[PDB]
Amino acid sequence: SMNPPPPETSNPNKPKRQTNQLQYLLRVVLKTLWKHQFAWPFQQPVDAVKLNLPDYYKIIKTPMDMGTIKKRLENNYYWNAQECIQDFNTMFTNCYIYNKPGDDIVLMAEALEKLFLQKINELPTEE
Ligand SMILES: O=C1CN(C(=O)c2cncc(-c3ccccc3)c2)c2ccccc2N1
Ligand code: NA
Repeated sequence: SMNPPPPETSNPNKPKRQTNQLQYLLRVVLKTLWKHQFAWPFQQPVDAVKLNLPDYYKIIKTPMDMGTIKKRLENNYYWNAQECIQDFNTMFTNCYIYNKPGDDIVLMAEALEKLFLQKINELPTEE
């Protein structure tokens, strides 16, 4: 069994910026989700070998996880906040697509997503 290479977290080719919104995404949004009791399954790429999920990467072709997002934010990978918001949403969507409603992992994603929406609602206007 084999995992795919993880999503990139640096690309010197890719233009990048710091914005007030990106700083909020790290200091408030990622911080908040990372420390939550339900964060752990989402803190690194899904390890389909260890978890014995050989179909995971046959189903999920756009993987994303908070370990990747954390590294992207700490490296200033992004140009804008919407790229990073999209990453979070990809992560949640992957969980909902792969798993059944009401599975514990889905409950975990839902709790994290509730907090994500709460924080995103007060994203600052750009400086
Ligand atoms: O989307 C996924 C990927 N996944 C995990 O990432 C994962 C990794 N660590 C822990 C959990 C987890 C935590 C509590 C309850 C059930 C699963 C899940 C997982 C593992 C096993 C069975 C189903 C899934 N579904
Ligand atoms: Na599903």
